[PDB]
Amino acid sequence: HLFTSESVSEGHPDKIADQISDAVLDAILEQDPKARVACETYVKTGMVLVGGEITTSAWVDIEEITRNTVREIGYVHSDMGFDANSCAVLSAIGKQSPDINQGVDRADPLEQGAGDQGLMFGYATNETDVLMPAPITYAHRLVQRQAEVRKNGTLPWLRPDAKSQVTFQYDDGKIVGIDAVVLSTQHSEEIDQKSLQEAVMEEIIKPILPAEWLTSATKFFINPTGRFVIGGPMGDCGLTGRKIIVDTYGGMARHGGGAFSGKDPSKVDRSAAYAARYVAKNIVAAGLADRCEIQVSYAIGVAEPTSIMVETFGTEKVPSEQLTLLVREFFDLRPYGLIQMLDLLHPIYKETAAYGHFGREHFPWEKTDKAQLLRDA
Amino acid sequence: HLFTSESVSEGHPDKIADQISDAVLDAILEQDPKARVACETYVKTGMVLVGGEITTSAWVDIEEITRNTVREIGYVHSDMGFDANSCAVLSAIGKQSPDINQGVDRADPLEQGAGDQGLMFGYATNETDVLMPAPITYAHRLVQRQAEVRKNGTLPWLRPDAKSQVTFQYDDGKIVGIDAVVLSTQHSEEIDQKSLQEAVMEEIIKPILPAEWLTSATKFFINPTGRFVIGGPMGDCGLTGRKIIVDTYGGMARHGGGAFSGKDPSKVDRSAAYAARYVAKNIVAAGLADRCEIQVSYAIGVAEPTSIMVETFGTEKVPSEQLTLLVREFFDLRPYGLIQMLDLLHPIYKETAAYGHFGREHFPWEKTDKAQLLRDAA
Amino acid sequence: HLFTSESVSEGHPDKIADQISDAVLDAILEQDPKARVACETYVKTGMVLVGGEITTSAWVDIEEITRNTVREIGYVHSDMGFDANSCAVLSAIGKQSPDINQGVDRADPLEQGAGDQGLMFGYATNETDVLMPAPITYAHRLVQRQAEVRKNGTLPWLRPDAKSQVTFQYDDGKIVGIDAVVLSTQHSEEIDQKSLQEAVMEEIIKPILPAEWLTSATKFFINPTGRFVIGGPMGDCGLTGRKIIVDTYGGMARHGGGAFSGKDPSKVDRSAAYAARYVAKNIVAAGLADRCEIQVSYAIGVAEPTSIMVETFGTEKVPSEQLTLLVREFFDLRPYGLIQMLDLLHPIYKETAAYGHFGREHFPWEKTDKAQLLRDAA
Amino acid sequence: HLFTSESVSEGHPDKIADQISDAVLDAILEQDPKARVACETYVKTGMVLVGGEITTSAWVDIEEITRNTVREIGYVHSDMGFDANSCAVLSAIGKQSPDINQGVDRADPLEQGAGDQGLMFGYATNETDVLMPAPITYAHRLVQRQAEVRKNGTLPWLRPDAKSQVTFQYDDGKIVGIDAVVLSTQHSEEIDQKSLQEAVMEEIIKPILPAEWLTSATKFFINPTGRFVIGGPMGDCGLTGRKIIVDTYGGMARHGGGAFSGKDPSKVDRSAAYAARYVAKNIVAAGLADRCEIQVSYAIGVAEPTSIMVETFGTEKVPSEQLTLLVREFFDLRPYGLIQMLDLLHPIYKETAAYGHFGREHFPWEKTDKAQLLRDAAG
Ligand SMILES: C[S@+](CC[C@H](N)C(=O)[O-])C[C@H]1O[C@@H](n2cnc3c(N)ncnc32)[C@H](O)[C@@H]1O
Ligand SMILES: C[S@+](CC[C@H](N)C(=O)[O-])C[C@H]1O[C@@H](n2cnc3c(N)ncnc32)[C@H](O)[C@@H]1O
Ligand SMILES: C[S@+](CC[C@H](N)C(=O)[O-])C[C@H]1O[C@@H](n2cnc3c(N)ncnc32)[C@H](O)[C@@H]1O
Ligand SMILES: C[S@+](CC[C@H](N)C(=O)[O-])C[C@H]1O[C@@H](n2cnc3c(N)ncnc32)[C@H](O)[C@@H]1O
Ligand SMILES: C[S@+](CC[C@H](N)C(=O)[O-])C[C@H]1O[C@@H](n2cnc3c(N)ncnc32)[C@H](O)[C@@H]1O
Ligand SMILES: C[S@+](CC[C@H](N)C(=O)[O-])C[C@H]1O[C@@H](n2cnc3c(N)ncnc32)[C@H](O)[C@@H]1O
Ligand SMILES: [K+]
Ligand SMILES: [K+]
Ligand SMILES: [K+]
Ligand SMILES: [K+]
Ligand SMILES: [Mg+2]
Ligand SMILES: [Mg+2]
Ligand SMILES: [Mg+2]
Ligand SMILES: [Mg+2]
Ligand SMILES: [Mg+2]
Ligand SMILES: [Mg+2]
Ligand SMILES: [Mg+2]
Ligand SMILES: [Mg+2]
Repeated sequence: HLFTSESVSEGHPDKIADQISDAVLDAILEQDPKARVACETYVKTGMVLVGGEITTSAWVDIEEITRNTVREIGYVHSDMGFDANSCAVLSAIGKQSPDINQGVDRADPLEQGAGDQGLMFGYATNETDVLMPAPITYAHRLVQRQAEVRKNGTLPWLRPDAKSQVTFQYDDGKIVGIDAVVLSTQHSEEIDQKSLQEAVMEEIIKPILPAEWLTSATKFFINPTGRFVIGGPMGDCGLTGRKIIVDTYGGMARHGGGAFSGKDPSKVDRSAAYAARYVAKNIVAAGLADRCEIQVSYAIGVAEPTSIMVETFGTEKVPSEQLTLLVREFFDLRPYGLIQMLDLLHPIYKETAAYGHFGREHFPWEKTDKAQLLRDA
Repeated sequence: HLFTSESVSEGHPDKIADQISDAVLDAILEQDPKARVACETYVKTGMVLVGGEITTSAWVDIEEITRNTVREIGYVHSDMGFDANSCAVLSAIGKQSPDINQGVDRADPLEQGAGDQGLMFGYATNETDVLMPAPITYAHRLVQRQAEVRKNGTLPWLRPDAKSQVTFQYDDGKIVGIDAVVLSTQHSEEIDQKSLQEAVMEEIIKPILPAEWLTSATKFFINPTGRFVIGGPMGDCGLTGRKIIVDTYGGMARHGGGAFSGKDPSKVDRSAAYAARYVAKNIVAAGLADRCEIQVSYAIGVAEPTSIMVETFGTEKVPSEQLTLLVREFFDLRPYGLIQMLDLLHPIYKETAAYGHFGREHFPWEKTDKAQLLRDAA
Repeated sequence: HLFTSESVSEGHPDKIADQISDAVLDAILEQDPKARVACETYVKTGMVLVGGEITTSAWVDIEEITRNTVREIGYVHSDMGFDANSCAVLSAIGKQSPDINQGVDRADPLEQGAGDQGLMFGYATNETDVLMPAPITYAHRLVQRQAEVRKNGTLPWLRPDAKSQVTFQYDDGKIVGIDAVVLSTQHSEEIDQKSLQEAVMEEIIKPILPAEWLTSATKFFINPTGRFVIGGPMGDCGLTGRKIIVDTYGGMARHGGGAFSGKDPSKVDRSAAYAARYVAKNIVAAGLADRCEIQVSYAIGVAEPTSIMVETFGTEKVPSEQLTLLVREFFDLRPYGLIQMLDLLHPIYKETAAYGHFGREHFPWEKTDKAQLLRDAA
Repeated sequence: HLFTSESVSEGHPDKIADQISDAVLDAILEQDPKARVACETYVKTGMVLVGGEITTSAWVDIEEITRNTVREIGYVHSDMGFDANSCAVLSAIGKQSPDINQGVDRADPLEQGAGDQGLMFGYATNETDVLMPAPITYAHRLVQRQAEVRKNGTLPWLRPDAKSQVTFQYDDGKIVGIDAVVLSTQHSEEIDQKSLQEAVMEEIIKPILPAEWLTSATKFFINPTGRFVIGGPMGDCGLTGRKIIVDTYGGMARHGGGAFSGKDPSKVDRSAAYAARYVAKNIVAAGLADRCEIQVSYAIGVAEPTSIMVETFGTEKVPSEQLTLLVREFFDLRPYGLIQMLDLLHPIYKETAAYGHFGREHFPWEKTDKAQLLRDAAG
């Protein structure tokens, strides 16, 4: 069978919004680790609207945070369709509803109730070194490489907006090759399409995709519209939380529907999904399964989860029901437990808002620190 | 194992946005079936912002469409925190990028290119009469029931914002029961929690959930914060395309990340996901599989898909690669082919923007009209 | 001849905007008296947009200030068309341009430059005890009376939005009577027009206007479209700085065009118009003229005014050249000096933003503490 | 004595707002001459918000009108701080309240009610050929000149945002000279202050201001903070109706407070101020006074003005009681009549939204076609 996963650069309008949302979250947490933040960002031709519900003792400069974020992304001139230095920054930030907060923050700190209801999924598969699905990891690297080539001036005619897509060929449940690649990138008007296609293939795609998976029958589509000068917020509206699949496992695993960026750890949409990646990775790391997918769910203002489910796809190396009640022993999945487990009350979330929340070494939910102590029990 | 799906009422802030987006799409398509529409809606305390990229010959009243939509949902008074008749309606609507239209609308009509790149999933499972996963269909019915009991005045203290969550117990791959239920609903200040919990238990949950699946160990969580007076856009920002899982299969199937509402059929994020539901359902209806999950993908401005994948979870009733072989013969999955297959150039999409896009008889992608022809060529 | 002036209530949309701008200003100055503030507010159905240029070390809660200000005004329910508790509050506040600031905050505070170029008028007349023109005085009193009988419950069907207008008859420079009165007020649907008109007459108009100026020839126009249920920002957009004649002299005197509200005192549009009122009032209180109009002008970044003019309409008691010299001697009109002269670096401005900036004698620019000095020096 | 007036260029943010509001009005009136339009515009860094109350059968492209208007003004690049092609255009346009409209559009068109209450002034003076005060005339000419030499490429480092101010010396009611001139203009970073100041002197100030009014005593203030690179909406919020003295008589005459731009002629704030200029100009052109100030006032939903006043500052050549009678005999100041008198139901307003509503004699309220009639009836 064929399988396909996509990713987007830091300049894609939805990722701009995600990044602004987590930039504001970060600034707040630097001052107020216990702040309640639900930051939703809307980006369109000429304007950033930052809104949502925040309850904090912190004082942050929404305008300067936003301009700085768009500046680092690279939109700094009207020729690119968007300029960090001259766009509108609007705030529509209110307070968190008192009807919600009475369910989260309560008497005993360890009794903290879930921020909301909802379902979250985690996933891990041994087919890569970082225990991630291959299609989404190489999609991320393709767009991450585009931004690095753009920023270090190797291809100065590049623009921030870009998307990648890769369609892998599988057999025996293992990678055979790559049947199709797509790399669409915004560009200045100076460069013709033929020069751009060759530069993308040589400088973007070949350094990232192992040539074994590439054949003469491997199909390539580079700016297949034939022109990508208009881009960023000018050609497409950007919204926080509209890339939740490229944020996670590229469609290789199911999703509960919860967005990540702009949300402080009290939101189980984020903190549970990180903890679900945490256990599913460790479970694989201990060789107890080849592939593992966890589903947890919560009720509003209720500490204990309402559902836990371990799925091994017929690859378990110990009975599945032993695997389930071992998750329950070595991981605390109540809201207060998620935050303690992963050391989450820190400004570490802007770095997550582009190129995937999962599969990066240093994230606390990526550490394989309980791998050994899984076997022993 | 236990599996959990959720859904939200038409009054949930994200669904308000989805509904406004598709309400605008509908008005446009009624005048201009060929319009290019990408309508993104942002709703917060006191305001609706309608934005996006539209290229159309149609003239529509964004303000009145929006107020009328919020009216029908039920926010018609400041006591509820939001009033269709006095909120701000802002428009930030631009034109579609010329660099994209040159890849969609090109030369031959049947050589039309995909609206974007992306991946889309479809799904069907025989475990319900409408071939949908059970958790998401009963989730949808719980909030759909909440809106109907609110609107016909049986529980007049109900307010439009509501959510449901059901935890099903599976084993043998079959439904054992329901281990947990959640029904959070916005309410007037008149009624206390005990009275509300009883009324929700009696008028909401019991008429909808088969009593067999309820035991006495079945947990019930009703307004578990203890108060749900503040609600709608006042308590929670609402955005178009932020309920893509409750829009589809409640997490039972994978998702490609594409939102549906506010998008005209030239966006493969919508029309392909509808066509993948179409083929995955008809495949099950022909008895060729018990459960079937389809993945297709496209490259922007390219007619033919870049990937097709039929996954039957080991429940196939014919060889797997003959099942992929037949999808490619009796279904045209190029952009123009999707639209012809399902007759999508019609104002039918507002009805989809709440209570699921899948599992409702009348949608063109729910017809079981190729079921027999798939068993023939099998 | 006939002369007409108008005023508007604290609930008129433009005055809502002025009051929010100056509420924000006051909140900042309480923490940072030397803040640079140019706060512009836009109010329309369902939303308040607070924008402008602010450089300050203060932190103020724009949302809470706005809601509290709109609450005090009385818009607290969707039936009124606007609700302080559920409207959107958006911010678009930037920083003051450093290109402007280097001209204002120079190294030497004594050389503080004018915050902009421009011209400003001050006026006084011994026609009333507070040395204001009579038409604007009584126009303010009518809308202040409307607000009082609304707020104290006398006429609870009144809504916050209202306007007044009075046409006076003059003969040989003296008021002889009132020729026409207009009073428009928003109201609930519960009251019919004829009953409203009688109540406005008895409770608003007759207690405020002197009876000896009202005759059988006086025309009274009360809600003369026949209906005023829709009002506030729903019926009419409100913007800061769009009531500058109501704010000053009601058309009796000239105006240089600069708005007041939302501006810190380094904006000479505000501080130099207060100073010009101060010198005009003190000239008339000193008995040196019956009527006095002062023009002053500035260049941005320059301390010394570009012009000063004293106009007394033939009423002067000492030569006009003497009066102009007395103004130079007794008043500092450089920005540093006038801010110190009037003690302007305090949170005193929200109070000015409805019912007129002049004629209320606890304002520092209304003190006549230089009148005896001027009478002596002349 | 000294008297001062100011003006602003088409690129000043308040004037950007006035021009967008009147461009919207014109686009609507081209399709629907009887539309009810109250279009209010707010411009700040990166965004234009077009709002207000409009009832019309026209459809106009608000975005395209806004972008085209800002392009014509000259903000077309982020280096300038504002870009017509990449700024946000938001709409918050509602409908006119039917409670207002039932008072305006009554069954009998002759009984058309005033769009609001309010007071309006008109003014004329034989100080200049167009019968306007000299200070606002020359202040307008300075910023018009700034825009001209920016636009024709003479001084290409000029940017659109600019302001002027002139202080005239009067002696016995005549201009004797100019005491001070202010000219502030946004500019690119490529030019230094002293070079800019000399270029502004030579190319903007000296070709416009009479040389006999400029002496060694005249003070010249050119970009007196020392830098004006940040400008336009980035430096200063723009709002419709925040230049109403620049729009009219530069402070020489009184004002009733109503803004002009974005309003259709049923708003007497605009149409009755145009009418008041028309009757004042015709009185002075008829030779019946040297300067003349008219006040008119209305009640909302009422056709007959609540007051009319004729002030001639002692310069009248016939009794002031007779002048007021001539005004009532020769001018119709009811809303129906004044809209007919000045033929106001046409897309003519965008042109008014910068460089002043008065003094430009192709406008219909600038015609002196009643002066000879007034001259006859007075004797
Ligand atoms: C703009 S498209 C979606 C279609 C759009 N909403 C419309 O109005 O039709 C979404 C993404 O595709 C990318 N994109 C935009 N223009 C493109 C072009 N000419 N070629 C390839 N990719 C493009 C951008 O990263 C953009 O965010
Ligand atoms: C708690 S959530 C998201 C968290 C929120 N953004 C915050 O500020 O923390 C809000 C959503 O859940 C529902 N909700 C809001 N308040 C609720 C309450 N007291 N009890 C149960 N559900 C509530 C509403 O449908 C609303 O859309
Ligand atoms: C909150 S900060 C002051 C913090 C700063 N570190 C200090 O104390 O000097 C004030 C700046 O942020 C901007 N600002 C935006 N919103 C503001 C708000 N509600 N209150 C105060 N300043 C605001 C203004 O441009 C203002 O100059
Ligand atoms: C609404 S009117 C201005 C014209 C209006 N914007 C339109 O669309 O025609 C301006 C002010 O007049 C007052 N007003 C509103 N409705 C009124 C009514 N029905 N009768 C009398 N005055 C009214 C309110 O104070 C309002 O702010
Ligand atoms: C009614 S018109 C469309 C004309 C239509 N044929 C009719 O007669 O009803 C559009 C209405 O929506 C509002 N509107 C919003 N945006 C508009 C726009 N760009 N152009 C004209 N009207 C607009 C106005 O209140 C206007 O009355
Ligand atoms: C920006 S200033 C007014 C006060 C300003 N809002 C503040 O924050 O202090 C008003 C007008 O003066 C002009 N202006 C802006 N910057 C200027 C500068 N550096 N020098 C001279 N004039 C300037 C522009 O026409 C601007 O619209
Ligand atoms: K208005
Ligand atoms: K006078
Ligand atoms: K300003
Ligand atoms: K005069
Ligand atoms: Mg998107
Ligand atoms: Mg969610
Ligand atoms: Mg949401
Ligand atoms: Mg998508
Ligand atoms: Mg107004
Ligand atoms: Mg000013
Ligand atoms: Mg201004
Ligand atoms: Mg007015």
